[PDB]
Amino acid sequence: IREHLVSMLVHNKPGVMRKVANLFARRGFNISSITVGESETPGLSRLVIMVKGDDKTIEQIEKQAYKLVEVVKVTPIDPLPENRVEREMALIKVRFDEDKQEIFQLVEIFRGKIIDVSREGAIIEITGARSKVEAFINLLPQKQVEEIARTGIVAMNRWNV
Amino acid sequence: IREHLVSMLVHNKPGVMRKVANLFARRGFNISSITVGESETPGLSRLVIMVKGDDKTIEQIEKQAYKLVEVVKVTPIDPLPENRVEREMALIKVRFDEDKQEIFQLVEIFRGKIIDVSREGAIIEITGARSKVEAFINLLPQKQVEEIARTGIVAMNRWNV
Ligand SMILES: [Mg+2]
Ligand SMILES: [Mg+2]
Repeated sequence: IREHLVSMLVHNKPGVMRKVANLFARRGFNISSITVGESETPGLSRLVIMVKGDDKTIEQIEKQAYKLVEVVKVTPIDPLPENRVEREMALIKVRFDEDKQEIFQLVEIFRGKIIDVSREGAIIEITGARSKVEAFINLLPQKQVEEIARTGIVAMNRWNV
Repeated sequence: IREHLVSMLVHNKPGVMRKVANLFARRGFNISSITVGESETPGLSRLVIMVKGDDKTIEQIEKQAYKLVEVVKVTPIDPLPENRVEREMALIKVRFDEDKQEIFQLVEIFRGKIIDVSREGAIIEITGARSKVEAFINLLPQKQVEEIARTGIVAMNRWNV
């Protein structure tokens, strides 16, 4: 009923992602997005998970994650969009068809970056809220999009104001 | 012995990530990084995996992935760094300590973005090659880094030149 966001600090060693995927699958969790990479603490990874569910969802995930010994801190992200930041990044390969200029214009308007060009097309890098990224993707001529590689959402609570 | 990069298109439904994590764990694959999100084809996700291994590594992963019926295309990424693009994104929460100006300068030099500020600190968004992202993170006063949330690597082959 609402998408929820949770950040999670896990001891990083061989076999660990296998474990958290298992726990989430064999608990009936509807995961929409997952991000994973090094954290602020060397030796610990941070995962951001978005899960589609009800208001008991965050408690549930908390309770169940903590049963992996490797799960060392679970941090819910504020449900108020005003209280957090959310970002996604996409790499987009587009072929030109007499429209170099419309495409480059679009990249400029969205503050994207061209990171590869040939006579045939470009690769564009785009970062922003998920709805900026998607709005951008949808504005491209769909027959000309060759490839799209996307991260999930990274999110964090804002500084308290 | 070398890090290898592979892109992979998978049918996206409940239980799917569980499966590919299982196959990779119970095959002895040393996964350094994983990215996942929607692809250019609606209904299919694209995953980018980096795996530390020998020259048989890409074949192996190919052979073994294809045994999940949901794995629908495996694309190795060019091993020549000249032939591909690689990008990572990080969200970084930093506390100020009489050094607003050094920090903002640093963000400008790395073409990062300030996406949250208070009197206490900022959240910085940074995108680039993994060594630009890490060089940036290492340049911050380590006692002042509160939080770091990172995607893995997204990668793609360049247009043929
Ligand atoms: Mg514990
Ligand atoms: Mg098949």
